Amino acid sequence: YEKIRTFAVAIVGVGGVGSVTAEMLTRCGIGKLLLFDYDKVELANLFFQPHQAGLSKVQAAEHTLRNINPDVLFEVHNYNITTVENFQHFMDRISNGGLEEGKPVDLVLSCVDNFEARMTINTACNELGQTWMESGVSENAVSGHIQLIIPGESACFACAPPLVVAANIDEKTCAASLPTTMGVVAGILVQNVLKFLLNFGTVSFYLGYNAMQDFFPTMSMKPNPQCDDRNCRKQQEEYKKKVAALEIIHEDNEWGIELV
Amino acid sequence: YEKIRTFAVAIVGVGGVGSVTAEMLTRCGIGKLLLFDYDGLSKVQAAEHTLRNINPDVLFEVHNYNITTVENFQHFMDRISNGGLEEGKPVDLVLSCVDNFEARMTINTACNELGQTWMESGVSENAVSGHIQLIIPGESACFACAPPLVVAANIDEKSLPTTMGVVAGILVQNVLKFLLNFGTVSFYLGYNAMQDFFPTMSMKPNPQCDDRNCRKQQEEYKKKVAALHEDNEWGIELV
Amino acid sequence: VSFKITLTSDPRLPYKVLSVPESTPFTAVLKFAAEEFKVPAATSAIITNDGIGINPAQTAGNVFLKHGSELRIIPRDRVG
Amino acid sequence: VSFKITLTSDPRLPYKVLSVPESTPFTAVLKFAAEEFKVPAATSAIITNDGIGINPAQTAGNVFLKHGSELRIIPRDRVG
Ligand SMILES: [Zn+2]
Ligand SMILES: [Zn+2]
Repeated sequence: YEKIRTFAVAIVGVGGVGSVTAEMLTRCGIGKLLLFDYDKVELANLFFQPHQAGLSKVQAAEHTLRNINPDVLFEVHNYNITTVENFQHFMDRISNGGLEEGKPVDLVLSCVDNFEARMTINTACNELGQTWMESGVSENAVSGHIQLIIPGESACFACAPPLVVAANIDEKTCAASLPTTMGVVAGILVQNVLKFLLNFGTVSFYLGYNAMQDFFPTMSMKPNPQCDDRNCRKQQEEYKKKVAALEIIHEDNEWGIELV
Repeated sequence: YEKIRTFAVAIVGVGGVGSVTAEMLTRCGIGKLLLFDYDGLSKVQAAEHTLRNINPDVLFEVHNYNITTVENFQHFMDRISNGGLEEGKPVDLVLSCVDNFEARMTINTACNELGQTWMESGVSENAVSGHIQLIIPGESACFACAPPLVVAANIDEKSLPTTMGVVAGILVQNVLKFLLNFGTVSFYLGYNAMQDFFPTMSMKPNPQCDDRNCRKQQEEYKKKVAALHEDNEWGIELV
Repeated sequence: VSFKITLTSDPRLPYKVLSVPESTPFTAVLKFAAEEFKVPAATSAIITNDGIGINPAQTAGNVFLKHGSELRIIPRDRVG
Repeated sequence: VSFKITLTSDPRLPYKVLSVPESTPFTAVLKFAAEEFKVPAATSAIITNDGIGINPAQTAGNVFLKHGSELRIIPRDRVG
């Protein structure tokens, strides 16, 4: 429904997953997208065209998407959100860059390719109490997932850190099927966006994709009461407070068929 | 791998599902795509212009005609049989991304006659559902093996972008698993978007299928089958 | 006379038991079952427990005799 | 202490039982279990049966005491 036009979604990372995700939401008639990325488009490493090489991914994406649907509003920022100056600007725009300026975005989507930037988004979202969806694809394209983080209500990304985040190892490490796996993940990502914003069907808190065996596990991960992120813990406190204070028409039946 | 460049894929229907599917295979470096659809340019020509810009090294053969008419049916079969990467060889796969049962039945009829493997895809009207299906004629169920009520009963046929992208993606993934021999190819994979439920099945041929070529293919298949820790410092024990 | 018809596309695999006269075309049983499941009749198909497709243009009596009571509706999604 | 560790991303939900000294950092248990499942250790995370996320930077003894034996590895897919 045209409720979709009343919502704003921020997308961080407009590479494989995010560029498809942006296209899908644009085609759905989302009120507004906010796009955040720093890389350029390259002939080396989905969505972009060759003649766009050397443009910033966010500008290139904006140029294409505006023409696909002229009624969608776009705000784009070509910067690295993990630097100290840009972090504050990032939070400002999550808080005020909604469909109506001065209101927050309805959702942030993480389509970045590294844990550092996931941790940055997580840190912002926990401070702001902003709901977000995280997405990812494995290195070998065999696997991917989406996850819904409502800070305080479901697990944040620091609640269950991967070994490298937990163990403080520096991030220090394409397959033909990468573009396809990215498309599947983007599609289930956006489907979850719509279910969430429009309140139809069941929103997944977690949905995996194992492309080898076509296995799509769902689960719902709960917040870690001892999560490293102190704003996660504070959100958990606020959530608990908030919870404590809040047919069949058969056109014809000629043949006498009986429901037993 | 660069095995992908040695293959040809026919796509019938370049609307929502087929256009994404054509794009994914173009980006993958497929050797050749054959596009069939029926309507200033035609949908297949528009699709070809976009795809050629994306990857100039993919070969394209496009046909703007309705495959269900008597003349075009023979040309369709001709091209499935001879329009592979090397002319005179068949395509490696046909994909159905059409929007109607008539055209699925035509593709089915051609594939059963030729013994051509194909994948079928679809999306529901309300975007709530979709699927993909592998038809190897004689080995798995053909489309006529389990006809929908309207086909069986001889009645004339008389959020979407997201569901189409999921179905196209899982479709292509199956294509690559099939052509490149990695993972497990699904014979059937559904998608229920309301509940995120993705059931797999492997549907077998109907021995009394209306398609007599399906039956003969089943005979030939049965015959063919009848012819044959760098460290462990902490003492952790696997119990 | 009686079939247990399962909806394959719903993770709860719900089922309906339908008692039917032997002369009833099974196309009407299918429709009736699709209506009970609130899925579209026109695009539904029917398979057995072994996953063998069934052409529903035959009598309920014959479907019963050839395949028994345990049948399964699958969607045949039409758009592309 | 003993843990039953289930791989969530494989439809067979296979599991491994690991007996470990209490003082072992649970990071080494996770790695050991990822290796047994032939999935990458670096990107794996660990949760309980209720789906409560666990920071594995603590002892096996404390993991056991706070969460018991039944734990679940999840991938943390890194590319986007
Ligand atoms: Zn947390
Ligand atoms: Zn058949």
